[PDB]
Amino acid sequence: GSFVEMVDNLRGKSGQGYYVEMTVGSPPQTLNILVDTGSSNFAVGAAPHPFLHRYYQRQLSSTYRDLRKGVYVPYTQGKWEGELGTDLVSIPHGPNVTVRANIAAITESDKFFINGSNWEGILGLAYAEIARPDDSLEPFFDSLVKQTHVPNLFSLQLCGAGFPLNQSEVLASVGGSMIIGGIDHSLYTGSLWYTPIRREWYYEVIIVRVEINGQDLKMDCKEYNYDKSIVDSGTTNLRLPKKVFEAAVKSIKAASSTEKFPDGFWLGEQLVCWQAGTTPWNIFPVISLYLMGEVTNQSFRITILPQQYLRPVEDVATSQDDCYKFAISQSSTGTVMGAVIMEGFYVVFDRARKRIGFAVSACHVHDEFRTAAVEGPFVTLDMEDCGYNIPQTDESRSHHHH
Ligand SMILES: CN1C(=O)[C@]2(CC(C)(C)Oc3ccc(-c4cccc(C#N)c4)cc32)N=C1N
Ligand code: NI
Repeated sequence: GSFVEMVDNLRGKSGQGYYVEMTVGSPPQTLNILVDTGSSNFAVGAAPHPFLHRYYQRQLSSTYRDLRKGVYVPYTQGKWEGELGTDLVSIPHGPNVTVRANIAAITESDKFFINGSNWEGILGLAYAEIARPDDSLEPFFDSLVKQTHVPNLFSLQLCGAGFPLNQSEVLASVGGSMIIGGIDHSLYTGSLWYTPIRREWYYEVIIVRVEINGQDLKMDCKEYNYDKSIVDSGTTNLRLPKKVFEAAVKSIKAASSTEKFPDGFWLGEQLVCWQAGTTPWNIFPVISLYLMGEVTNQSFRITILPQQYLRPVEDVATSQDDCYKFAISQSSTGTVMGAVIMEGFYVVFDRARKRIGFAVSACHVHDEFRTAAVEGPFVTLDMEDCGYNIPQTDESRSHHHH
């Protein structure tokens, strides 16, 4: 249970995702690649772009093969598109292996790359079902497992930033670990609790109960998972379905009511500040998500602090103060357990056993009074079904699955 070579192999800027160094081609071309458990394509910049210092140069790789097939991926924000191919891929601070993987060479994009994020591509770690153009394009991790003896599991320790902050002109640097093929016991303390992967597409899970400062939201538990709940390293925020979001904000507002913040703050569109080191953490409540256990009628809770859901942003004009962004936001596409959740925990994506593990992270930000927690079991006599069944479209139904 020791993977020293892979510890601290993640970097990034606060709110701009976590990336790992990868190489593509022969000889190896190094790129920084966003670690994304919310998608399933390995897609890299492969042409000049204003926000790229470098890109994958297929012509420089003796081992590159063109698959003679394009790929077009639109999404809420924008789109990326390009050409499918294969090449040799490695993770220098990962397992000592080289695999031939599918690579989408991004030739055109809109609102995909971010000025200053320092990443040039994305590593989709989710399952084939949500790969583009379709589920026949083998995702990277599937290729890695099939071609090597690497166990079918990876784990993520995402470590958040906190004041004092080093720089005023740039966003705070973040670090973390992606342990490929194993669990590193130095990265967590206490018990490691597992929730089932409901279905292998996204890393979909089931939330059975939500509490804000020990107070049950008392909603039909299907609301918590409408229309899905997923664990997504490629989302910064904790994102909650509309109804759940409104209930949560109401509760957090009430607990923090000694402070009257502008509406902009609760919408995540405006910072709030206190004098250096005087942030009244104790007025903000803890948030507990109870996740379905491996055992029928059991659940466990993961509990996060305001240190997780209030993101530090050092203002150039207000460098004397500690300023924060509210990082819980509304969703119309289900619960997203993003960096806000993951930064409290060491998270084990146990694909082999169709389960996700949570333990208290050795690097989570806390204070002397409260800690992020993973606690269980909680037993519920005749526990309800909290899963939502997404209405089946004719187009989806018409697909064959040979
Ligand atoms: C929600 N989500 C996405 O929209 C997506 C979809 C896709 C097509 C792979 O493209 C991107 C590109 C950048 C980011 C991005 C940009 C800035 C910060 C962070 C983070 N954390 C992530 C996220 C994504 N992947 C996920 N999981
Ligand atoms: Ni058929």
